[PDB]
Amino acid sequence: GEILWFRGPSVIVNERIINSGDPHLSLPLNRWFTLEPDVENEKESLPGPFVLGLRPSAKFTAHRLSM
Amino acid sequence: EITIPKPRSSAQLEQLLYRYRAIQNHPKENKLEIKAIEDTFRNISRDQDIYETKLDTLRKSIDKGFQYDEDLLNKHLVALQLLEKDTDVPDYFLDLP
Amino acid sequence: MEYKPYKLIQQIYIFSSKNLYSQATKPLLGSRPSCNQNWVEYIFNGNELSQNENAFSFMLQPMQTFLTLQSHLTSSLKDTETLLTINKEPVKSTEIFDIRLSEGLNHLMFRCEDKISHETEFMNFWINVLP
Amino acid sequence: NVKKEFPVNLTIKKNVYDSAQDFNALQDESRNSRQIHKVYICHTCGNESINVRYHNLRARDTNLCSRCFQEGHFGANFQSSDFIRLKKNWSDQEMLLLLEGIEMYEDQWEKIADHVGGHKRVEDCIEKFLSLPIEDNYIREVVGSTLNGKGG
Amino acid sequence: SLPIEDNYIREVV
Amino acid sequence: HKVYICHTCGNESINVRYHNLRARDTNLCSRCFQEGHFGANFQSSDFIRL
Amino acid sequence: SARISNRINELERLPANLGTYSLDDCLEFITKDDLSSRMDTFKIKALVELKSLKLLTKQKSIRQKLINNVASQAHHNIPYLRDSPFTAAAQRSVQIR
Amino acid sequence: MGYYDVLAGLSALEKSSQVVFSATELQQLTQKRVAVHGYLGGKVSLADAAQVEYEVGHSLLGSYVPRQQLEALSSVDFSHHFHRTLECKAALETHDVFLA
Amino acid sequence: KLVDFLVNVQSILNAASVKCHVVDESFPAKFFEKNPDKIYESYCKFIKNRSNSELTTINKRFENGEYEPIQGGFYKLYHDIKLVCTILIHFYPQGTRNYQLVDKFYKFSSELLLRECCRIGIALTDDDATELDKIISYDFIKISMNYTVPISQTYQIRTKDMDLFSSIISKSNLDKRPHELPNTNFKINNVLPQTDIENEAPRLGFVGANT
Amino acid sequence: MFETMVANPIKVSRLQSNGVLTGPAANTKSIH
Amino acid sequence: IIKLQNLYNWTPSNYIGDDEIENFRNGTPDKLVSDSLLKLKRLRKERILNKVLKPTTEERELYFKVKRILKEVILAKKVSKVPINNVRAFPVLQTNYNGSIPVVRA
Ligand SMILES: [Zn+2]
Repeated sequence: GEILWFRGPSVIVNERIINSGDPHLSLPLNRWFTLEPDVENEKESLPGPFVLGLRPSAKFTAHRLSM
Repeated sequence: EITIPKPRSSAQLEQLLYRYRAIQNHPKENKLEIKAIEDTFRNISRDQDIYETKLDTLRKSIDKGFQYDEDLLNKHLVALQLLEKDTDVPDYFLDLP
Repeated sequence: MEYKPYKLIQQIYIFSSKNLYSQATKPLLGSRPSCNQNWVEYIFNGNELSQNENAFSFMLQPMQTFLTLQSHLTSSLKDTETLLTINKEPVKSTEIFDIRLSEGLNHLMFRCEDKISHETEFMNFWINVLP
Repeated sequence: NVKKEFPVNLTIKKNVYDSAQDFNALQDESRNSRQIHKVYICHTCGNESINVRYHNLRARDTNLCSRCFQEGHFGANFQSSDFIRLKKNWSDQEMLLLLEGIEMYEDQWEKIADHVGGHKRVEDCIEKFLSLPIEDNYIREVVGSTLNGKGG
Repeated sequence: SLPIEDNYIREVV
Repeated sequence: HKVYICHTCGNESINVRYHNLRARDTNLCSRCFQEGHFGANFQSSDFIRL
Repeated sequence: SARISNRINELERLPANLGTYSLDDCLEFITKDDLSSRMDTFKIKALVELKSLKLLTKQKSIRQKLINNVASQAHHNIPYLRDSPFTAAAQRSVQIR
Repeated sequence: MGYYDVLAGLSALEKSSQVVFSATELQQLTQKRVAVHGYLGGKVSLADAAQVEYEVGHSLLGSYVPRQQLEALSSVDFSHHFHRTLECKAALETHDVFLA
Repeated sequence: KLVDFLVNVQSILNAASVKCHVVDESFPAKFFEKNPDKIYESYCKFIKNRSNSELTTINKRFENGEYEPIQGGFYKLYHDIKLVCTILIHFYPQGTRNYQLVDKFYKFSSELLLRECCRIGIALTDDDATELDKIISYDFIKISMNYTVPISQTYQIRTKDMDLFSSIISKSNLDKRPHELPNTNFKINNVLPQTDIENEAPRLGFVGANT
Repeated sequence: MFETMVANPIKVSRLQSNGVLTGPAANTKSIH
Repeated sequence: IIKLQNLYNWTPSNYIGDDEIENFRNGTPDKLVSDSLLKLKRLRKERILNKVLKPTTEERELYFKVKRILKEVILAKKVSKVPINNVRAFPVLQTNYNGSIPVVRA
């Protein structure tokens, strides 16, 4: 029962799986629908990193729980 | 002529549109890629309209009371899958049905 | 422990070198451009931090070797500032320093002293440059 | 005093004819010109947290190559007004929702299209279902049933 | 007993 | 039974080990894999859960 | 050989980070920190198929060793071959002092 | 090589508008077995094997990598290497042809 | 939707708390605020009053029909979850089994509620200083994406030979206890999460090489 | 403080890392 | 003239032929599907006998045709039941981080 000391600080990864297809991640070519930096720049505040990861719906979890 | 070939897939059409959107603002300089791109776009829109009309005619003249047998549909699904992913369909799988 | 927000230091920035960016975006009519092109930036606010937790860690890709550190000071008086790399001493060119890290693990100790009120503030940075 | 066959790992292989239908993990981000990445990530270690700001980059120098489609871009050779004034490929969340819908609603395609989201039509769901890989045990069973029906 | 090569032998012949 | 030991900390791995696909001799704990406590020339894709 | 080389090429052009979402992870209430107990199921299958395709000649060699060492002893281990008058006559003819 | 390949290359890099094709450019863009090993039979002379040309091709790290060397490689460098050779090759080839 | 949603959420929370019993714990059942980021604090105040002037679980609030399909009911559920989790975190020891069980349950339930509420259109609630930012904003147009995530901590020491670090500390993000350095000379290092999302990886033939 | 201490690193042999077999039947030179 | 409504909405599988319309109106599309699958298999065998990997254009067209026929058959509810056999998983990428313990490099 003694503390183990490593030569390097640990690593934190938020999501273990990523949405390989996503307008947030994979920016599409030919954006179809919508001095100073620019007018066309847009920011999006995600409600959390879970938007970039794969999560099941509550409905399917409940369905599987019913059996 | 030049006659830019028909795009093989949708990504090729997207890159055609990107190239056109890049070229637009120098027409007096390019003057030749624009016309071929536009002929290709015309052919594509024509084909899309023809496809829409043919699909409309198809879905409204299918049949009154025909149905597809389940065994044959299952065999066809499995064979389509196998052929799609480069595997092999045994010889006794389609001739006999 | 306790909670001690900073008073002298304010908004330390550590970002990628402008020269690396210029050489990755403009090839000087010579070679090919790179393929990674990842440029980072790390901002640290004087307030809303703690002087009892003054260490920070992050990793960098092997090409992100040249960094630059920009410091702002709330104390509008004359203060003494020293940046220490792996225990050498870089010299500045509001202050701006250019750092060239080494492969492995690097330690940056940024120190401010007031010398009027005689207050010291430290910021430690552990950085990993992967092989 | 049966022929056990090597597994047909269909989920691993790729589509031979139209490779634009593989799972996003198997596709090559080189036909849509997405190989080279231009990223800019700004952190802020303010208050026991970090406000990650992720930025994708597009060349501001390129005129009409990184800007949204608008009516003033196309000339008299186009009929784009109504279309511009008023998705197309799948994702991983949408694929997961499709699998879950098939698992819950077997063939009720409308409930499935509602479970996926308002972006996909019924036809797209039917296409994706047709292109999904099937189990290996079922393939062995079907092929062996045909073989036994031929040989007996 | 491992059908490593059976598929290709079968599809060629 | 059989006993496996993490290559980084002496503690033994329980119920699961992360086999290195390149070293083929060094296995890791679940925690030492979660926190990236392996060498700096290995990536997380070099290990497999067994 | 062409088909085998093509399959090996396709297998090697796969990504290393090849996790799999198993749709049964619902009952395992993963909290973004736990590790899914089925992330490596397509990776394991890909590795198995690749390595089995790369160890083909080894299996061939062991198979031919087995076959040769079981054929050379046909007349001594198989009854209806050992008991024919011709094999017995030949084995006697060899041992004539 | 191919017109759409040239377009994909010029679009990978963001310097697609800095290129102009000529007439000719457009018109041209539209178009025995020696036993090596001995695991199965009696090996032929090593000189004969050397006389033949080997081509694996399908594998990435060749047909053999020693245990220690592979065990002690760097994954980041090889990931970048594969990204340069396998995926970004067309863009670099176009940059070699055009863009001076 | 919202009716079936509440039914599913109740079933899921009942199923996920078999080991933690978080749903079967009793809190004062008369406490409520508006901004969640202060709940614990306010609760403390509450305690003091009702501690010097000297009821229900979550399942009981479900069966009595206390959460309405409006934003009010969802916020009540989120609030009660966070409250019971804070209570049980400050109750159990720092690193025991039930502590981390409660922490895991809180993470799961909070993420579930957030994702689900965002799926039904409900919510529960700048680059000028650096020349790098200047040249980037001059050269490229920036399509942005912002999110926040807490950072972790570890212990760090210096010896005759080298600098050494500890494992990540499993202290929950709800733990408000100030700190307790097990020994002096322990420095507290702040570990920052990983930035890249589409971080590349080598091919499969690289890890399946022939030796 | 802590400047005069030494590391005492933890060494693990690969034989110990993958292939230790245990129990009373661990060694063959045992009646058990 | 050009319509962006068509450029945005187009796929290489949008080339319905008269054979489909006839084999639908006259019933029995299944015969067309079976014959097309036989033709696909024969073309693939010929593609294997001489070493060539890329399928020809006609193979892509037959594949697209079979997919469209089956899609329109299922959509029109012209089948009693649909067989549902799917691998209940699917491949997905996975984050890839590096080790933090630095290299000794003897
Ligand atoms: Zn360990």
